[PDB]
Amino acid sequence: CRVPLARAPGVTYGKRELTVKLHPDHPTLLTYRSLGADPRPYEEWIDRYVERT
Amino acid sequence: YEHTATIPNVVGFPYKAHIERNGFSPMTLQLEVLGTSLEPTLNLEYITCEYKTVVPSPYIKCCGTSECRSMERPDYQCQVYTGVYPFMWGGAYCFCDTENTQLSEAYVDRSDVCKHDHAAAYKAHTAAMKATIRISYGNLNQTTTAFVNGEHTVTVGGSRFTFGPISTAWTPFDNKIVVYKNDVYNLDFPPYGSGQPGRFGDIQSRTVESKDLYANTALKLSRPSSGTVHVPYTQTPSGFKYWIKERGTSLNDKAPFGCVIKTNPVRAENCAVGNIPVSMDIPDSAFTRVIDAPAVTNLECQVAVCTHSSDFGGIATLTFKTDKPGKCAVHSHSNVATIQEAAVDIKTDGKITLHFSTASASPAFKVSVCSAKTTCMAACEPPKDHIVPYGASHNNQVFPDMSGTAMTWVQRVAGGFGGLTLAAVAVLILVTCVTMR
Ligand SMILES: *[C@@H]1O[C@H](CO)[C@@H](O)[C@H](O)[C@H]1NC(C)=O
Repeated sequence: CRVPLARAPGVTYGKRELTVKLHPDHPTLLTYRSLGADPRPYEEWIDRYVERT
Repeated sequence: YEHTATIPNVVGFPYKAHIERNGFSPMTLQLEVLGTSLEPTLNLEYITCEYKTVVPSPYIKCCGTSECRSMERPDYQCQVYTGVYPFMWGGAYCFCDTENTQLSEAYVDRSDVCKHDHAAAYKAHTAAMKATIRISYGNLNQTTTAFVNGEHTVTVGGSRFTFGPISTAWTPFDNKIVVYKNDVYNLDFPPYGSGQPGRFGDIQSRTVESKDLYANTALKLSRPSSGTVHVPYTQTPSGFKYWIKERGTSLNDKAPFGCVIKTNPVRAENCAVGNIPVSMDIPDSAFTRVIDAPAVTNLECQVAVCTHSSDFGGIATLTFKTDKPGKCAVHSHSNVATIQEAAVDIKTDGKITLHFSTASASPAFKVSVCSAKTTCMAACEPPKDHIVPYGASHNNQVFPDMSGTAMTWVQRVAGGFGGLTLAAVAVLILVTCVTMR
């Protein structure tokens, strides 16, 4: 079962802050979590170019 | 030779464990932890799968007598109707009207891919956890495999090790979980007894042996229309397919310590929490004695640049008079700064380079050669402006040293401001001793 592979997101790290630019070709999913005790999960579908901090 | 130690449960972090028994040269142990794996207990309450509504062909008979019979299959809707005038391609059959029978029945059964496309429920409890540990010392470097339970041996070789129990079991799992094709969820389920008609688990069958397929899917029958032959049954959609469709919020993204879950025995791997105690015993003949290469004499340390906090920026120079050159051991007593070099070769010159790292700008790490020990201090002021993608290799403790070099003026100004009021107290005391008379 083959599955696509999106392009590498454009990361431009700040200080104590992470900025990323996303260039989707199709609606995909981006999630992140923290290794600390409180995970603070997140999920949100992406269909167009967008910046996330 | 029994000795105890503690290891932070951080994967990929080399650990230095020093043994300093008298009568022999002191020795150092390299500790590695590779991919811990916590495995819980499973109970397998029941199973959930799709349901097929099996309906036989309707029964027609033109006499008017009804035959209502009851069987033991689940959720029958036993009903027969009269006043039916069925139609087919050849127009219609028979002649009689107002006196006819129409028997319609249906029931439910488990799915065809029940063997493969099922979903499993499980109950969690106190969980054991296994760890893979690599041990190294002088000309010996091997991996191990221990259950790191309350008490269990390793026997890597000449020496023997026993890993102590975990302080607390902060398992990501809890009570009841669901397993379905390589992912789990912390989502509770209704009990095996009764279930809601449609939400989830509308089929609450037990083990896959297909016995007593309890169903609460609420079949309903209705009168067929006067046009032609029918079998009108109303049914809510399968909750299993709807639950798959909604899915969302996989537990693999909710691990409170980034603990990746693999489903084949259902375990959680590669996550840091707590610390692991250990005890050991070592044979006498596993190292050298004091008579071999004693070359410490005096000692002093210097630092050139100490850009810190990323991997290793603490280049340090140690010079000392030397006897016949040979091997030796070196470490640090404190944990404010940590080194990477294991037992290192010593040349006759005595100039030795060391790599260490720390967090605070004023480290007070006390270095220790296999016979000597001298205090080492540095002004590791300069940080670096990056966000590293690799792992940290030092303790998180950041604290300026009590002596220090930049915070000294705070100490002296506080002492002086205290001295003002102390001398004022002294002069008041002498005055009141004069006036008490
Ligand atoms: C132990 O041996 C492996 C080779 O399998 C090597 O990569 C590793 O660096 C060795 N350990 C040390 C402390 O050198």
